[PDB]
Amino acid sequence: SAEHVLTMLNEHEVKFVDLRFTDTKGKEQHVTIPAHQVNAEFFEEGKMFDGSSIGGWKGINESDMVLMPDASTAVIDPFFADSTLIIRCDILEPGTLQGYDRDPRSIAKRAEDYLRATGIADTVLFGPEPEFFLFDDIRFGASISGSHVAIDDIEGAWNSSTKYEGGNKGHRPGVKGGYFPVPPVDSAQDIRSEMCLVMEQMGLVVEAHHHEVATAGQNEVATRFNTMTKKADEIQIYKYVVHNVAHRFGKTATFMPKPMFGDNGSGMHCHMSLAKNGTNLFSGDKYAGLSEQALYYIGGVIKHAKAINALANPTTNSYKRLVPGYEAPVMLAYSARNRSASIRIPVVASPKARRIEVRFPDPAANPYLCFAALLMAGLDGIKNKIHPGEPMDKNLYDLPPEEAKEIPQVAGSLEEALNALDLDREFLKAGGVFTDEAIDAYIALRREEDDRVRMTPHPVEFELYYSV
Amino acid sequence: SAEHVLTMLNEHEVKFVDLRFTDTKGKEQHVTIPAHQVNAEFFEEGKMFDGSSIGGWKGINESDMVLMPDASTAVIDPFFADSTLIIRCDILEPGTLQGYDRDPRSIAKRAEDYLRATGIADTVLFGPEPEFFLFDDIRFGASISGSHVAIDDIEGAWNSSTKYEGGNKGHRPGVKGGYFPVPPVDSAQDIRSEMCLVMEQMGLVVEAHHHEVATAGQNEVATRFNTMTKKADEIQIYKYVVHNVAHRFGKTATFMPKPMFGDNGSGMHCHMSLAKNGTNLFSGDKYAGLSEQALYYIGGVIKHAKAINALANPTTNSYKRLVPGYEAPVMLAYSARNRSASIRIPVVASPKARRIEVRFPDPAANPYLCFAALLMAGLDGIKNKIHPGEPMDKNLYDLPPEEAKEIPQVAGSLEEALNALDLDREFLKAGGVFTDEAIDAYIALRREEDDRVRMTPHPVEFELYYSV
Amino acid sequence: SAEHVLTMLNEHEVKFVDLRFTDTKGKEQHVTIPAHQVNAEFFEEGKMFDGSSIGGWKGINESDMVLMPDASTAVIDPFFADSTLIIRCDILEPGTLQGYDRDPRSIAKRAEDYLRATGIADTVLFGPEPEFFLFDDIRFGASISGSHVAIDDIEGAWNSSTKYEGGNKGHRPGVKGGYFPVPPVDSAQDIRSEMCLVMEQMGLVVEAHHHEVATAGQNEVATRFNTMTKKADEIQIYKYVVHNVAHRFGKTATFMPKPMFGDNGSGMHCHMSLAKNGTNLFSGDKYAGLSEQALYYIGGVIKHAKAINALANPTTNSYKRLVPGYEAPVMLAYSARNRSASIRIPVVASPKARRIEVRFPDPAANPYLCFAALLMAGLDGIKNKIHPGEPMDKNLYDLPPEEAKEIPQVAGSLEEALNALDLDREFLKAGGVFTDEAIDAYIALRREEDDRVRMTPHPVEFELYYSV
Ligand SMILES: Nc1ncnc2c1ncn2[C@@H]1O[C@H](COP(=O)(O)OP(=O)(O)O)[C@@H](O)[C@H]1O
Ligand SMILES: Nc1ncnc2c1ncn2[C@@H]1O[C@H](COP(=O)(O)OP(=O)(O)O)[C@@H](O)[C@H]1O
Ligand SMILES: Nc1ncnc2c1ncn2[C@@H]1O[C@H](COP(=O)(O)OP(=O)(O)O)[C@@H](O)[C@H]1O
Ligand SMILES: CP(=O)(O)CC[C@H](N)C(=O)O
Ligand SMILES: CP(=O)(O)CC[C@H](N)C(=O)O
Ligand SMILES: CP(=O)(O)CC[C@H](N)C(=O)O
Ligand SMILES: [Mn+2]
Ligand SMILES: [Mn+2]
Ligand SMILES: [Mn+2]
Ligand SMILES: [Mn+2]
Ligand SMILES: [Mn+2]
Ligand SMILES: [Mn+2]
Repeated sequence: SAEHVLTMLNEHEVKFVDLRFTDTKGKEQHVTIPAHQVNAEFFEEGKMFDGSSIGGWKGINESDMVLMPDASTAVIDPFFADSTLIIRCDILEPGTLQGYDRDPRSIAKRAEDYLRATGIADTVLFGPEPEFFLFDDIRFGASISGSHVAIDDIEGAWNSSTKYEGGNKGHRPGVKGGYFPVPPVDSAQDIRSEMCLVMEQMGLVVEAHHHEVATAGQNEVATRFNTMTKKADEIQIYKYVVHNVAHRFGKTATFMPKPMFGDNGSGMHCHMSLAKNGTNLFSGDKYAGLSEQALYYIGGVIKHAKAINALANPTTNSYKRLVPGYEAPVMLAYSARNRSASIRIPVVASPKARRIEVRFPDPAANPYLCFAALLMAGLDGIKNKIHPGEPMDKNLYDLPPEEAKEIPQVAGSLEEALNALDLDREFLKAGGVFTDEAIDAYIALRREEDDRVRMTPHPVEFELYYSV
Repeated sequence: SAEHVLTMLNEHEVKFVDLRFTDTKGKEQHVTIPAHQVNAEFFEEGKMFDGSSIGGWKGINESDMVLMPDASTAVIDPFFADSTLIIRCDILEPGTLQGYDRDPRSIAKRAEDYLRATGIADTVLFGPEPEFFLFDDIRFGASISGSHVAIDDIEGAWNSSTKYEGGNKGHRPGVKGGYFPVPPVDSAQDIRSEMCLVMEQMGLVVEAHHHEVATAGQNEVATRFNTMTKKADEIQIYKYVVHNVAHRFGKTATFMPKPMFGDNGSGMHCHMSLAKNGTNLFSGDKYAGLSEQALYYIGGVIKHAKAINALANPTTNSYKRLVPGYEAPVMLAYSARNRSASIRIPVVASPKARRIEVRFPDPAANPYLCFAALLMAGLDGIKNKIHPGEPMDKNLYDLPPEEAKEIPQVAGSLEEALNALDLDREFLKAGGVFTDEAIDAYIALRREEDDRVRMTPHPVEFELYYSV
Repeated sequence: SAEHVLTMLNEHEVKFVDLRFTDTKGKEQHVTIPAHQVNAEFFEEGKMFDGSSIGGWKGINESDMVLMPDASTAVIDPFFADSTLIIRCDILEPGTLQGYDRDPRSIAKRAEDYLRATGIADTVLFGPEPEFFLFDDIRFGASISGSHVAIDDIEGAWNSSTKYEGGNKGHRPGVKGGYFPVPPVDSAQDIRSEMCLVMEQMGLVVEAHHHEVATAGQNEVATRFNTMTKKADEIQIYKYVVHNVAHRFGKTATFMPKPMFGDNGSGMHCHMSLAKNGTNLFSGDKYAGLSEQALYYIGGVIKHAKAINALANPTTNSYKRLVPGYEAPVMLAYSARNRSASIRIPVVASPKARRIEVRFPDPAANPYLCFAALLMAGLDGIKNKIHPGEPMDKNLYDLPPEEAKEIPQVAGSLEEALNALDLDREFLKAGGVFTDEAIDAYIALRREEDDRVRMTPHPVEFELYYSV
């Protein structure tokens, strides 16, 4: 929308333009330009900027990259005081201009191209269910003499005892209590509803909202699926709207996977299906109404799971969630019934809506990278006709070791997930989607994060070992 | 009102739709959907959702159920910020679609069907008097090192001594003092009146309101009776309006049966009568203007009392109320005079208003389940011509052991009430209204709640036993 | 000393007898008996007691074991108010009476027997350097809403800024500053000297004491070596004296491996050598004055390292220490020079003192188990002539990846060390020293400890991931 955008500036008396793009870890970045700085060439050649002080784009020598505006992504920021227009950008290589090896958005697009290229399908569909928490106060820190973390929300079950300024009104969700109680137990209708209204104003399509299992404000807003790349965009918008609406209500939102222990962690399940000329390639006559195609996808996903983990579970914390008992599946199996399975097959009337849901991904995942990895492992399962085996229609979390069931499982730690992506990197490099250093850079970043957690004493260690 | 609802969306520029239904324990649940998500098929096939993380619907394998909107139940939420429409839903079995075994609302409907089926009558009438308290502050908790509870209201008699920011204005209801003093002793006219206005706006019909016996804000709002199922609906609305209006006035409401000790507990008396073609089957020429029919109903209720208790007194706390001296009857007898009797026969001019009042039910009861149990025990008393014996026209609470009167009485504890429902489950399974696992599931839930109270040391035990 | 002990009761007007023994994790346990309860048979048949409520001896059915006093171990407790005599006991199987499979002390003795049995040598020598810290205040905890740890000592470098009641006297050890400054920088001469005096009074032989590298009171007391089993005894006494003298000085001691981060962790290096008829089998004409024998020992130790880790590094915290830069070697190599090597060969004048020092063990290790594992891996290296390869005389911590040196290294985590001991369990079962369930029980215990740390969110995760 080069043209569309120009009209849109006059239509909203736009004063600024916010250029946004996404870094390797997944954090959305931005830069502001006065509306007058937006002209003809701005669209065809973008603007100059130094990526050097960005995570893993480093190159305090060569990485002077280009921000390439995407006329289609334009939309007003609903939080900023002065009328500003947001425009998602792509990171292009200077001069060459075809797309940075490390730009996650470019990588996602590359993967979408390769899909049409292998002729397997013409569009990928993603529908993620990104969960989160809403707190009132969050404090933490680490120093040589100690470390800590403190969470607090009005909904926190621990506050049943707490004294309040104007009295304790006591209607709080108990542990795992947070599912669907009517207000006042659910302090957040009005909040979620805003996030919804806003998200829609920003282009997303809201299917629904509701409180979620855990005490202390766990909530979820369900949004309608979309083409893989546009969806990862929407995810960033989602998080923004969430983070900010929360902020504006004097709350603080977090998409971290396992903030509290002992309370059903926040996760981002991934619904997928492939299409070709308006037809859903995932419907057929095999298990649950699935096509042959889908099962190969499943086989791929299951094969490359640990590697995919590194993208869809990029945090040490991610692994604190992936445990039995909290609606977090670790078992690399599929089923329409059994919910101990990380891949669940939604049962549904028509064939138009047949698909798969890969439940192990969490919020912290870089949408673009995570989605691509899912897609590429799916394609590899198809090309190589990888059979997913038989569906799990047995028992839930720890009924299994009756024959000590050791069926495939997601990565146990982050080091694992990483090292796996190191080795099993082949399916990602296909179609030149992922490049080696793009992948080696990511591994490096996460490796240093993992170091911190692995090296800093944990409070519990004192509980367990001080009196040793 | 499939049609009606659509018009109602445009009429109120409705932005959202709140789907509400009721869980096993009785807690109303909800989920929000954008108004645009409401279409043609939404009404005929409902929406999909996982019940797994709900009390006793568990089935982390098969329980992927359907929310079936009931076009008639539609009404605006008066508390939500963005214009939203509420719609009560039924929980249907996927595919089969005729009604979940454990959906309390389905069970209530089943029981109403069975009434017309036995041809005994064509409609059941329920008129409950649900009492409650309004506090300013409520705190409590239990940990290994102790436990506690602290209540506080501006009306609390204990505050006669308390120092206040702008001075203590001292007009408080004494113990059992809270009946009908004119303000300012009664700090709640304006509050109750709101609850009334609102309740009416939400479809209920208010007959009256007044403060109630106990100090510390006990209050009651009397609402007009209705067909058994529609009434249990109204109860949920009632509680909502109460809970929320209270909240909005900086108060906190509780429908728990016995919050404080030493002060006439909150209860939900149940007025009932059966009808057939506009005629009141409960009027006749026997005791107090009653029909033969009514007395068989009474006999049934009295026979199945302990089992009914499990539904109409689902809490350990419920049994802290059922004691002499606080207008809580334990004696399983009937009378128009003596108010020591749990069933009281309201005396009234015409025959059009003849009925019975079963006083032992409390607030905590799942309306649907509780009502059904009452109805089914009534029907069983009729089919089997169970005679209620002679009316109690003697003395009140402890004049009786003169011949150590041991006439039938309501369950002494919860374990009892439960175990009773276990055994005497037959009259409930009639007409396939209650199913075994529906009943076995309920018992299980309550059994774990009872465990907690039974296993956690009580403060009083220290008072009584520490120096042992 | 059945006889000796009796005289010793009259000699000190002993009032009580403290029976002590050691649990699986390594924690010394005790039970008190009046001196009069000590008689003739007490020595030959011990006393009865239930082990059931002890870590991994569980058996709430069969584990009613015997405490078998060891007349030799008798010595007065210097801290107890009433004159009491301590007596180390062995845990024997009831009736059979030859020694519990899980009694770590029995296991240590078994291993010493097997040494003389293989005729390889007649006595094993252990000289451990167990380091520790002395704080003034230690607080920590974990709950659903958070977790934390707080360390504090008068020596803590962080206190340079801290305000004190009678003024801040500011002579504190900086980070890694804590090595040998003269008081007042070293607030602990008098303290260590007491621990020394006491330790000696309790039978140990003190070679020396000194402050140690880390700020916040890290200290060490060097004690003279002894026969493997008697030494692990002395370790327990050591820790006791330390823990208690500290306590009595208003301090609090901890032998946990890595309390603080950023400051040279506390470790327990293990000097070893074998003997036969007063001759030191570890001296020869090979590297550094070593015998052939020693190098096979080294080879064994290096081969079984990861398994040995599970015994000599039983804590998740243990692995927070095993990192470059803090005098904690991870490299499974030997050298007399290079101190990047986990096995260091002390250079020394005579042959009488030739030996090896395995530096990776830490304090938290169960002396008995840890020592045995070291010994058994040493013996296996000898029987199977396992060559230790060439000594490391190269560069320190990260000069190596020049050819990305991947020489053998100690376990990276605890799960690893455990799983390793699972598999490589063979050399331990030799001579029936370690039994399968003895080993399977240990693994189980530690597995649940590891679970806690692995499952509880770490403060740093918030620092790193909250704003994700
Ligand atoms: N191919 C597809 N056809 C239809 N819906 C899809 C498809 N691929 C993904 N979806 C997504 O399914 C998700 C929504 O439903 P949700 O109620 O949150 O399910 P769950 O019960 O698993 O949490 C949306 O993101 C929806 O758009
Ligand atoms: N069949 C019936 N005919 C008339 N009123 C009925 C019938 N069944 C139930 N009722 C109910 O009696 C209740 C109201 O009166 P209330 O003043 O609160 O009495 P009480 O003095 O026992 O607290 C209402 O719920 C009313 O609608
Ligand atoms: N066979 C042996 N002959 C002599 N000393 C030995 C032998 N085996 C172990 N040792 C022990 O070496 C340890 C002491 O010295 P230390 O000064 O703490 O050394 P480091 O500089 O490595 O910390 C003691 O525990 C000592 O008794
Ligand atoms: C589908 P659901 O709502 O039961 C929850 C998933 C869980 N929050 C997660 O951590 O994945
Ligand atoms: C009819 P009423 O107003 O005298 C009171 C009943 C009593 N609150 C309850 O616990 O049942
Ligand atoms: C021999 P040294 O005094 O230099 C120290 C060893 C170190 N504290 C550890 O963690 O082993
Ligand atoms: Mn969810
Ligand atoms: Mn889902
Ligand atoms: Mn009343
Ligand atoms: Mn009444
Ligand atoms: Mn040292
Ligand atoms: Mn040393």
